Amino acid sequence: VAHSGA
Amino acid sequence: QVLVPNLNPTPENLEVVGDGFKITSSINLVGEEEADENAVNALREFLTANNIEINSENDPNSTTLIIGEVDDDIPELDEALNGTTAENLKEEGYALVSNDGKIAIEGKDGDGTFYGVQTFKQLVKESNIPEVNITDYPTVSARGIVEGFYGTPWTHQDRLDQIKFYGENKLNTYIYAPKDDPYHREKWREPYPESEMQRMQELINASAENKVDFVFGISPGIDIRFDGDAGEEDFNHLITKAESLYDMGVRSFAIYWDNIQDKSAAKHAQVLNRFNEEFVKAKGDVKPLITVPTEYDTGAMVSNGQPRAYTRIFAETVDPSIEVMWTGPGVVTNEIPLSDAQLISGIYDRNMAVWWNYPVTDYFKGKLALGPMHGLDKGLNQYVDFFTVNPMEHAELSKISIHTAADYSWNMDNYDYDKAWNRAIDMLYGDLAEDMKVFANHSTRMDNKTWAKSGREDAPELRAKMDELWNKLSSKEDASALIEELYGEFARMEEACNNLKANLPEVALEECSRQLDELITLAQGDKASLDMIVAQLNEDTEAYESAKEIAQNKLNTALSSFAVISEKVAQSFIQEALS
Ligand SMILES: *[C@@H]1O[C@H](CO)[C@@H](O)[C@H](O)[C@H]1NC(C)=O
Repeated sequence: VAHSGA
Repeated sequence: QVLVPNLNPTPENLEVVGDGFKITSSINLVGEEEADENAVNALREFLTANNIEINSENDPNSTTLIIGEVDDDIPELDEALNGTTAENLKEEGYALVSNDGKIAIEGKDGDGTFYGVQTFKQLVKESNIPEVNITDYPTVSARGIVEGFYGTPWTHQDRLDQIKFYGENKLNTYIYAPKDDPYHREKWREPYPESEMQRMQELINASAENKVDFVFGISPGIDIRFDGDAGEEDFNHLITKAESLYDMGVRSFAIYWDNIQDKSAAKHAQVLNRFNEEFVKAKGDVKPLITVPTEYDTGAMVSNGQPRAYTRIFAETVDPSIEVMWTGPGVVTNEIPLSDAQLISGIYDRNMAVWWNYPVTDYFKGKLALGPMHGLDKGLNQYVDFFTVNPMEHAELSKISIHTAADYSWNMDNYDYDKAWNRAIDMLYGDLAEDMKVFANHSTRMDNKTWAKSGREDAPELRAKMDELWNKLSSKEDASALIEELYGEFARMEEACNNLKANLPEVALEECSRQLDELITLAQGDKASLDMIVAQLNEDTEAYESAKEIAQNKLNTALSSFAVISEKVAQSFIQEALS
């Protein structure tokens, strides 16, 4: 939603 | 005698063959009826801007400029190249020769002629040009930017400015894929409204004008259906959408599968191949289809040296002509060593494409990423033939990092990240370059403390002096010379940042103003930190407690401000001194 990854 | 100015990218072969000369106030232009229309336009704009009229009838007392492609039959060009040729160079290459009052540009193709003009534009200062023999060409055949970050998409004016910037730095690729554009992803089936289509047309036109391949990306992986009539219909939605952009002039397409729940590797690859056959190949003037798989970093792609299920199936199925992108060893990561590209290129039996997540900052928005390409192996072109960086939502300051990406992908083996970083700031900032270096130097390292880490360390030379100071103190050596040196650096950080706040144009200033404020705060806190060291040394309690409170005040401001900068250097020094 706001960035990739965890 | 005239010097070769800062050039970007670094041309492969350059020799100075003379003292230089001044270009007359009016020039003979030769070969422009046959030469690449975009190259000539670039040349015309430059000439107009620098007050150089073009003669209507040949005049032997004025400089002569000859321009053209290998494949134009213009002998007056071959004469002025003087045995130098672009014939044997790779696509996009060129030859440039300035000697004895003549400048000759010969492109391997038109892209090459345009790039020849860009180098010409960089060589001329106040009408003076060095006399040089250049042959030049790119290491990586596709070079540019993927606008694929999360958060506020670039504006129309941002993108037009970026496109002019790419052309000037010989970047030939721009991928339109903003995550938060509703029609790119969330609502990929829906047509762009008429006015948005007009903005598209503008970007396409500007791209062609600057030799940039506009790649139209689409991200249907959230809710696309693969089977039966639904799969038909969904597939035809991709066709309809790509068609409407084709019909405006787009000749590159990307279909992306990153960050989605559905991991049907075979179905993803089947969609690609089908689009490759019914669209890319059918059209016949469309470039190779680009993609990113749902597993797109080595960590997610590979397990104990062998590909995971999704990756293995996807590699097995995906057509060989399709470009496949990957981010390197992690999503945001320090390095792409040669051995990582070797592993992945091996799984895909092809040359790879990189989606490099720097300077993107969507995962840690408080910091600017203002350093050079760093950690990317200089032999990477052996397994990679397509290179793109993911920029920040801040278009203006992304230019610093992109500048260095132009150099690294054009002339890879010669790339020196510190020299390229310095050159970027010098070329972009002018009178303010020295001060911008001081500020940017503290803002090169991205580290969200968990999974995301990349970029050159923050101000390493300063960190070394700080480290050195703690050593001189805990082994009670005389530290006083280092302490004066360090007061100068902290004063300088503050001086420079105040100068930027006062003198930067709006377009840069509105992107970094909060981070400038932050580095001034930290500099002030570093200064009080030294006052603390000095007063403890002087056994002065009054001075120590006063300096200590001021140091804590500065750190408290930085800890609770949105802006983040110099975490491990200017910031940490204050934390270190409070122990
Ligand atoms: C995941 O990583 C970056 C950083 O958050 C993000 O901008 C991008 O859209 C994602 N995709 C890829 C392929 O890196």
